[PDB]
Amino acid sequence: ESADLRALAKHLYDSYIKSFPLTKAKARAILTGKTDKSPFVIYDMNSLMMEVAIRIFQGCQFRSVEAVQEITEYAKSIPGFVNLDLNDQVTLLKYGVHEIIYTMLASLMNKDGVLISEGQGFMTREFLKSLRKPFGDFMEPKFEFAVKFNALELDDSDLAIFIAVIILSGDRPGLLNVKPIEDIQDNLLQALELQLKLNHPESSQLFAKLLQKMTDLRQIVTEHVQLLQVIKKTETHPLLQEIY
Amino acid sequence: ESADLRALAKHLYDSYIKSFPLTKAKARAILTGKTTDKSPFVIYDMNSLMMGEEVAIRIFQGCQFRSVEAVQEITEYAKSIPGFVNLDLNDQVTLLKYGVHEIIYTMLASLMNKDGVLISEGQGFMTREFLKSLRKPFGDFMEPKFEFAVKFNALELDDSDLAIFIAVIILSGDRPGLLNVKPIEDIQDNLLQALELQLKLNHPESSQLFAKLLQKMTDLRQIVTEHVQLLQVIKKTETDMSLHPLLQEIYK
Ligand SMILES: CCCCCCOc1ccc(C(=O)N[C@H](C(=O)O)C(C)C)cc1
Repeated sequence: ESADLRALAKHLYDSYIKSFPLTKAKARAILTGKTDKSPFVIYDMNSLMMEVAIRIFQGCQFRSVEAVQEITEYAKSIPGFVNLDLNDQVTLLKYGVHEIIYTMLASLMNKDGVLISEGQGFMTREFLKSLRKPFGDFMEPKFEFAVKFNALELDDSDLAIFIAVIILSGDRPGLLNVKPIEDIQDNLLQALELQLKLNHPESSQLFAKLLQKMTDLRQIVTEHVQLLQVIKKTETHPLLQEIY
Repeated sequence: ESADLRALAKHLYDSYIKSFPLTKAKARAILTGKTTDKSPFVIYDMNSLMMGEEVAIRIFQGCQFRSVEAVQEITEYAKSIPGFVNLDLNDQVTLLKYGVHEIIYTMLASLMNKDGVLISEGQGFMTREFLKSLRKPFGDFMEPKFEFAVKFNALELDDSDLAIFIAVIILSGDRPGLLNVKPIEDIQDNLLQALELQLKLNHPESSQLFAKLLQKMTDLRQIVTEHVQLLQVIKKTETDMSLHPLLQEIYK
């Protein structure tokens, strides 16, 4: 029934808006859209100031922890999610949040850099590439993914449903009851397909193209966690370890 | 029009049957009760292994050979995909380089069940437990392929579905280093329309099978990525082990 599918779409859109402060629509206005208060631009060490690589890294960590809580709130609004086994809800968020972070990060990126701090700042791609060894390879693969992903020209109403699809995967390790998860994801996939078909009537197979982006996305996450483990041999703040 | 898409699907199934000597139909026939006109000989230990005729490397070289053959069969198939041989020659190479192992592991699932895998064009059957028990790191080689295959075969796809899916894999366009992405995209969009119709027609009760199948491309990518890491280990522990130049060229 096309009626519960669009009820589902609107529901997810509304809660996406509620949960995530900076929407793609707003970010685009600030980015390549040329809006009311341009972002402060960080393009070098001097602009940054107004111990670099580490403090940038730690700032990204702070932001990612905030993002985990926004994503968590959003997840609990996906119909059926809270009714799942509690351990499974934890497992889904645990393995899903990285994929979602980089997906949503794309909304704040163009080929030349990324919005930071509620959209108040813009950090250039080239500046990020110029960071001391380990740290300069951090964001580059995320930029490469973002350019490809942004070529799809999704809006927030599309992204809301896609994010929900990622969360309800089914193949996360250690899941206790895979069936209701895949049943919910089947429904979200139906709602996503219909959404892209209505929202983007002239973009053939947009649904298929979007699902294929998950392949690059998961590689990116795998490579990132690999990198994350290498900085445990670079610099090796009490209660702070624990927070992160 | 739906009709053009059916004709494309028929052409691809046809080319598939002509390119790949052991179909899923035949493999499932061998694996199940079924056709007991050609029951396979089963390899589950060393002694049965020599009846069928180091132990771990010999099997690995046997498997390298099957890889180089599979690259040929896949290349012959790729040529049948409408538009493929018209592409920039460099992009033909790139598509094959990145597509070949994702296809090999897709098709390998057709030859597997939870218990083992068909070998030697279906004349033999090698146990999953036997493979797992191989020395060193050779025992870790096939196990994630089995894990994928038991999940992949739960989609209950047949050869007519697989023919189009395998073409979609080849014509990716998010492949690294492609010169002209647009014509590749146009071909894949046709192939995807063809695949979506095929699944809706062949599996009308199977909800969102199309999406579920596309999601499996994530599993394939991860299998390849892990398999490459395992090979880098093998070549450094066994300095006397030889990898085929074709395969070396595919890997980076
Ligand atoms: C497309 C036809 C599929 C034939 C299936 C062959 O079964 C295989 C299963 C595994 C492998 C495999 O991992 N080969 C490796 C590779 O090519 O990197 C190594 C052994 C050469 C090769 C073949």
